[PDB]
Amino acid sequence: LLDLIWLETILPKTISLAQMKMSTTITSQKGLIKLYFLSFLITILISTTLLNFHE
Amino acid sequence: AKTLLHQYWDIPEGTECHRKTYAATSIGGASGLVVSAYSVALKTPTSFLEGVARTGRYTFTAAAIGAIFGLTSCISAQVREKPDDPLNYLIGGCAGGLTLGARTRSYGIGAAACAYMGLTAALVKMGQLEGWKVFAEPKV
Amino acid sequence: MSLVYMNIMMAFTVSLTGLLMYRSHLMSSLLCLEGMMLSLFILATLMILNSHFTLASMMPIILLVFAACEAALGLSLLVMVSNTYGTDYVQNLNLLQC
Amino acid sequence: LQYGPLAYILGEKTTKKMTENSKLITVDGNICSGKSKLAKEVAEKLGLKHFPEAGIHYADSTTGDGKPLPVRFSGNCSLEKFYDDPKSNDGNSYRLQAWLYASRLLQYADALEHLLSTGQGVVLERSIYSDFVFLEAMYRQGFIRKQCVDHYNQVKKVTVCEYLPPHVVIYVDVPVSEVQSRIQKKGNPHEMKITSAYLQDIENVYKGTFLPEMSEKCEVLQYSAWEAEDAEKVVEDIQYLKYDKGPWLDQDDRKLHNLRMLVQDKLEVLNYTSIPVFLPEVTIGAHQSDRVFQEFTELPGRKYRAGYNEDVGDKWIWL
Amino acid sequence: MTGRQARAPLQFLPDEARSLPPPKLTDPRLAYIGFLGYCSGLIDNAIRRRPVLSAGLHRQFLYITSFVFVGYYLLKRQDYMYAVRDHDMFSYIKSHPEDFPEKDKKTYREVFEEFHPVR
Amino acid sequence: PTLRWQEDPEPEDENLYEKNPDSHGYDKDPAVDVWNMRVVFFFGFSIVLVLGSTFVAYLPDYRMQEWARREAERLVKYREAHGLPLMESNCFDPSKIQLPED
Amino acid sequence: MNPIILIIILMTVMLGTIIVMISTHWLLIWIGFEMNMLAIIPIMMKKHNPRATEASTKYFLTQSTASMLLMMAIIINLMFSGQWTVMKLFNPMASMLMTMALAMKLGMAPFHFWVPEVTQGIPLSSGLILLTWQKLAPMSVLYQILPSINLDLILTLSILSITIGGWGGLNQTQLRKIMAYSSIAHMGWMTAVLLYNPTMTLLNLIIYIIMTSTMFTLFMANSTTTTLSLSHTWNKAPIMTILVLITLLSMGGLPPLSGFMPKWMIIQEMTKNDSIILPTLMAITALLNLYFYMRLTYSTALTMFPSTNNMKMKWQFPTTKRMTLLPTMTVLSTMLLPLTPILSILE
Amino acid sequence: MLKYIIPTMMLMPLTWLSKNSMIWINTTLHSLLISLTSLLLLNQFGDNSLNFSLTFFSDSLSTPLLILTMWLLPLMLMASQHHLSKENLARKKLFISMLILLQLFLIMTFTATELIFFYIMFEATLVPTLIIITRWGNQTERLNAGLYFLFYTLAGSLPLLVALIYIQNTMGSLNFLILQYWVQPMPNSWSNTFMWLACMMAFMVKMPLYGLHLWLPKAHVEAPIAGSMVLAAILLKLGGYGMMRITLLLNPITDFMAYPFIMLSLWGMIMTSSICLRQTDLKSLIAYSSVSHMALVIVAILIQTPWSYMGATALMIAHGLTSSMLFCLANSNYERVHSRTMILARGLQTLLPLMAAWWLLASLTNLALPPSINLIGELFVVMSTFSWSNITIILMGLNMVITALYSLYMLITTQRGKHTHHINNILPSFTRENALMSLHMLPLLLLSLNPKIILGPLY
Amino acid sequence: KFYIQEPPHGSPNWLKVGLTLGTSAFLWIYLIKQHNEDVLEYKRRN
Amino acid sequence: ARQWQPDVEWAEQYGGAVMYPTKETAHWKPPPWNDVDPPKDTLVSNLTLNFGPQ
Repeated sequence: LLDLIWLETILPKTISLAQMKMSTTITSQKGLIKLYFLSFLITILISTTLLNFHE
Repeated sequence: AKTLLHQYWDIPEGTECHRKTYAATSIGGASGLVVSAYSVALKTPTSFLEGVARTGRYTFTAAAIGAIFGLTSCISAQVREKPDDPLNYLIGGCAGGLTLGARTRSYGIGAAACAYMGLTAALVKMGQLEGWKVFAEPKV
Repeated sequence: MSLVYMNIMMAFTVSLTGLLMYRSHLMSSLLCLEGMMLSLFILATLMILNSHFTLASMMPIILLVFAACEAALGLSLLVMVSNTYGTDYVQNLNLLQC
Repeated sequence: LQYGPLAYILGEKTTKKMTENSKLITVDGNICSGKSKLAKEVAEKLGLKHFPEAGIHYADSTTGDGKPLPVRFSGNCSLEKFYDDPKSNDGNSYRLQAWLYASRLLQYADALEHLLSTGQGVVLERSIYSDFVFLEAMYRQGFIRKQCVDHYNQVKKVTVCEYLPPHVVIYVDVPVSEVQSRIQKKGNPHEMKITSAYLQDIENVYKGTFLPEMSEKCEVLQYSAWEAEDAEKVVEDIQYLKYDKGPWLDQDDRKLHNLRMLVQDKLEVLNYTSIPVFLPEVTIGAHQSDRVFQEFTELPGRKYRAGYNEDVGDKWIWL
Repeated sequence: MTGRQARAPLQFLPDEARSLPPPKLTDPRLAYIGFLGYCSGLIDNAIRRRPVLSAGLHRQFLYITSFVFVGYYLLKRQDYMYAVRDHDMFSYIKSHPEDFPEKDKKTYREVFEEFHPVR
Repeated sequence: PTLRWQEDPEPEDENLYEKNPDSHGYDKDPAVDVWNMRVVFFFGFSIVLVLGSTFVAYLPDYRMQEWARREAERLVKYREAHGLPLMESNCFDPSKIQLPED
Repeated sequence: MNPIILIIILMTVMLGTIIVMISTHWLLIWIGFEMNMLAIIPIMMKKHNPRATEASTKYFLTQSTASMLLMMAIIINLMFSGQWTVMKLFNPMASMLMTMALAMKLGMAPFHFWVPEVTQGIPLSSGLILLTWQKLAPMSVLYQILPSINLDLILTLSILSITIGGWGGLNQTQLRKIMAYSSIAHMGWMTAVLLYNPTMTLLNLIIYIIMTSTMFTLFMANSTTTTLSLSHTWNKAPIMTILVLITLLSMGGLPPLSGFMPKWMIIQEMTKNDSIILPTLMAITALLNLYFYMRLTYSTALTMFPSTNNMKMKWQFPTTKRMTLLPTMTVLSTMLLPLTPILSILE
Repeated sequence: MLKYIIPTMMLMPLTWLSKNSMIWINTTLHSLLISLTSLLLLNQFGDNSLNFSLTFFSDSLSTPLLILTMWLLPLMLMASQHHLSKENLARKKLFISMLILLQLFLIMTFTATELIFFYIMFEATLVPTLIIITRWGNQTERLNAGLYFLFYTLAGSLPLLVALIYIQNTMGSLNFLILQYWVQPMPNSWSNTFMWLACMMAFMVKMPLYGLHLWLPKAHVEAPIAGSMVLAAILLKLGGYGMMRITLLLNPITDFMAYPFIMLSLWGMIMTSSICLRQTDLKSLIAYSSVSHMALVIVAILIQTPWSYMGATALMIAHGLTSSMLFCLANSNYERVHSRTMILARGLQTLLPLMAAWWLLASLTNLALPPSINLIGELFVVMSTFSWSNITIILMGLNMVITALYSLYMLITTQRGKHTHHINNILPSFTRENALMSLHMLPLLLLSLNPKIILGPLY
Repeated sequence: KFYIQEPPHGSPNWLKVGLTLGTSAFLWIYLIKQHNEDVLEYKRRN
Repeated sequence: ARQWQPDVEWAEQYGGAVMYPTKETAHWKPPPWNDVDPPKDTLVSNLTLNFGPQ
């Protein structure tokens, strides 16, 4: 109840499962091309008009 | 974005209540627009109506985070009335994390959201109180 | 700011978005890249002719001959893509999945 | 070494050691009938070098010292045990067959190496193509699970879709009862414990699949049993042929250079052997693999690069 | 820290590098580079199946000689760069002496501090 | 029909005794076993342990300890000879201090 | 192809990157980038599969649009204060477009979508030369144009590149995608210092190039592309195991080994400013991107996977490969801890 | 000290260019010679520590730990046979050379000039122990144990580097002498709190404290004997040594922010003594014993009395020797039966009669043998903490009762009551095990005679 | 001689090894020459 | 030899195209070994003409 199962859920498990889920969400992009260039487009627009860098 | 986060920090802490929640809903709606734009431009949700549904859901959850965060910020600042602690905004970020866990309907995941969002809100208030330069000096 | 430059840069941005978003083929994307090339050529040419920038007038002709051979390389690549298939769709490129 | 790009530029070509002696002829027939007989016959007649059948210890017989290593290292095939019990729960067919596949690929690499290296053309026997025919017939007899057949088929997809076909295939047809009579002449009781429906399936698939997949690439010359020695007739219709099909008229210098530099560096040939899918007859535990590699290093000749290894030579480690 | 008078191009060993004491025999850094060369040749013989500690003795000698040569020129450039950093520092001290005042070096008879008792 | 393996029956139980009854602890080469016993019980005990024991049994004293004893005896005899009490407090000179006032 | 033709094409890759290095003009820099593209295409598709065809297609589209965006930034720079000198720009917008174009050129995390996909379906020589020279070329330009850059762009691309190069790979088993994600992470580390002291950035570039050469040379020790092939490299040769071990652990960045030296000195000349949140974020993610290194190590260097026979057949044959320069680069790239004051060699 | 570093560089190729059945005696003999050579170290006197070079200086905190390290090496180098005799000669040379390299980085770690060099040699200590336990772990989760070990020790020890560079560029150089002279109180800001928490938390992770000690049981049940003893003794007491050196700075805020670490240390010491009272897998009992004693060490560090520091370093050296001995006892039991459990191997009073003397003596040294160094350390820590608070003696004595309890149960579970009369494969007591025990316990009793060495710099 | 009719190398040449020993002796003589010239330069100056 | 070793199913878990199969990504099939896709389709029979009475 304190050491083994609960401490191994609080420190390793949350971190490890968080990194595993962020991996399975980010690197699981299916290999299109239009998706990548639309990502380029939303990157350019969100750099210009939302959080401006020239101003 | 920049001008409305400067609007948020222009609102003192301090009690100028629920304009804080208006600014925090605006911040959350901006962040939801960001992540919703990624999630609709990297998925092809098939179709356009489902994409609008996912964007509205993401912006609604993030605006709910900002709204309830600013509400319990004002509630701490008016009830306990300690203006310059990280403890009240630790409580506030935990409130935002638990309401995110409510809107995603997960309980231990909502507790993890409480822990991490409370620690980040404590970091933001704490470093802004002491004064820690964001992103750079950029001098040497 | 010589207001022809305004809608030239605007049409540049629209050509760049045409290079970015496209749904069916790739030759249309390469053609919008050629239009973007034309936009750069025209803007630099009008500037160097305005400024009496007579010494380094090499820029538009050298810019277009180089980006011309770039487009030739792109044509050879699209011919190889269309030759290892029947078409040149954006689809049937999803192999080597990520 | 007289290879690589600099030797290809400074050297003349890879083409001026041609032709009409440098050729790939391949005698292909059944077990115990279509064998080294007519191969050595046409090797002596046509003036053209000869490789034997690809042995189990052929890798020992082609490098190192001529003395073959025991079957702890070159095995564990045990062809006599395969003729004894070809339904082993201990695993005997497919391990043997993958080893013979590597042996066929090694001797075919030796063949193409000797062909490109100055000539002068070789006769082969029991090729890689008869090897997939062997696996197909051996699966028709119900000896192997189909997944393992799929694995060998994947090895065939990788390794065979790389190289050039031979020039001609001299096919031999000998009927089932005649192979039965010749194996009674051969008289090995371990070999006499073979059955005959397996041999029947070999000849059925070996006519029905091998020959249509030639399709005049690897021009076939189909002979009877007494249509043999007859050495004059086989050199006569080898002289008849004209070499139309196959990519041998379209290489012309670059791809011959590529296969010259690809066949040498034999490890670059043999890297594609272990795929792996892990093949529960074929894999080896770590402890056994470690002790087998240590005993491999406990031979005198095969102990870290014998050209530099002491106790045999070569009197020069530069003091 | 940017060049600093690139007039005078890149110049792997400059003119004023001979206006400073060069390193000598049995300096420990070049000895480290020499042991690195010995390990380089040893591991080169360890790549291929030729035996270690043997039959690569000219490769041992060549690799050790080459690394000592390279590291000697690198040490010369290193000491040049540190010396010119020192001279630029003290010359900027000389250029603005007024911007760097001598701090009030009080003696400890008149220094008040805090105590903060731990118990 | 399948076993997924090809190795030995692994491991195998291996008693170190019953090939050298006069063996000491480690492996089956019997002469070097006595060499090892000799080197560890001479160069671990007979020359390390007792020599380090006599080294640490007496050496020049840490913290100048007997020196501090004799120094304290001399200084206490001094201060009791000159009438003033031993261990005068305020270890630094109160005339030689510069107190920041209020 | 011919070997003379490959001599000429690699000579032109050398010439293109040198022209990028050498000119004070902008046109020659753009020509160097274009010639780099034109000559690096035929090194890919050296074999004849459609994998390399689609990889070359993706590379050409991203590479081309990066070059065109760069030329746009230069012509905007001459819309403002007009000269073709490579110095400080005179527009926040032109510098914005220029850093975005160079970010598509080398690969940052908003723009990293093409890098693993192009590095998978290619032979290893093509991947090695594209990684080394395509990360060598734009850093010269960034070194030259650094005093006109808003820090938000370089900082955001650097943080995001380190964290996405960390988070990718944990699902990935193909070794080329692993090394490409490592390339993204080290380019983020190479970018995050450039506004503070660029000597560290070029030093990290030298260290990463030598490490990448050692890495792909030990992947060219035999024909391997997956981890199970590396288990077969375990059971066929013992020295390749410990060399892959030490090079992987130097990519990890551990203090008694050479790959820690670019990390720690970057942390130093970062933190002589008041940047603390940025080093602790970058260094936690530098802890993160060691796990796929460590699972490759745990797979095929210290555990003992079961192997397959015909390795018995492979035991008879010598490793008759060619190494370009393996052992020199290896032991120079691993034992280089006490030569940290060779920082100042770079001026 | 450089004359202690350079024969260790000479001891590495000894292993390589000695031949078959010749590496072993040469390595053992010559490392014992190095034990003599650094038994010659202790010149330290009076006012300062013995300080020689820009490279080196040694305190009398560093002196007994360095002597302990070089003394523990050859004992271990003999201890790690019987599980690699059947392995290869080359892999054996790799093992022994890895041990020697690990010793070299330990000595480098103990005699560091600036704390940057201490950190470099700290994670240099960290790296090869991983390779040792992973290449010869001999249980199916050596994967998980090495992974937990490296990730905890890096990611706890990671902001320490940032904080050291910050102290570098805020107060001049980082040598311990001038930092001893140029300390100044950094009062209650919040950045001071984060910096203190960074440094102290890194060494907390190294101890371990109770909050994240979970790597430590797996790292002792899934490790060979050599990496286990190096890990426990030298690495955990090295973490304590490092906290002892870095705690000289940052005095004014430790009264504000030192309370919760004391809390977690005390309550986790009690809970650790509770959890080791019941578990099987005998090898792990020593690991949780180590967690309990190092929680006591951490309490001793964070209270800041010279009594507390002297008791702390006494407990360091004593538990290092005791835990290494008891690890080798568990290894002897695991060589007898291939169990690692606790209830299987029983009896052993009949069989192996003088092995009982060593089990009794080890459980006595865990039991605070009344003139032993262990009792000296525990006693002075109880003295200083009763000065610090008049009510914390309850937890200390409850720890004492349960400590005696689990040490005695560890004794009588294995070597008391009934031989199971079905095992019938134990060999008689080797001279190797008894030799290793005479190498362990005679120095412990010699230091129990005149312990003026093992008390620290505040002697 | 113990092989299956195939010596690839191993019987040593006398061009490559002599060239390497000659160029390494060349490099030793050159570095000693350069070091003596630089010692003489530093003695000339100071 | 008394030591645990990693096994066939362990290396299967360290195999496939991806490491973590989820509810969608399991169709990401493992790549081939020669990096050679099969010669698939699309008109080996090239073309025809009919010269009629035109």
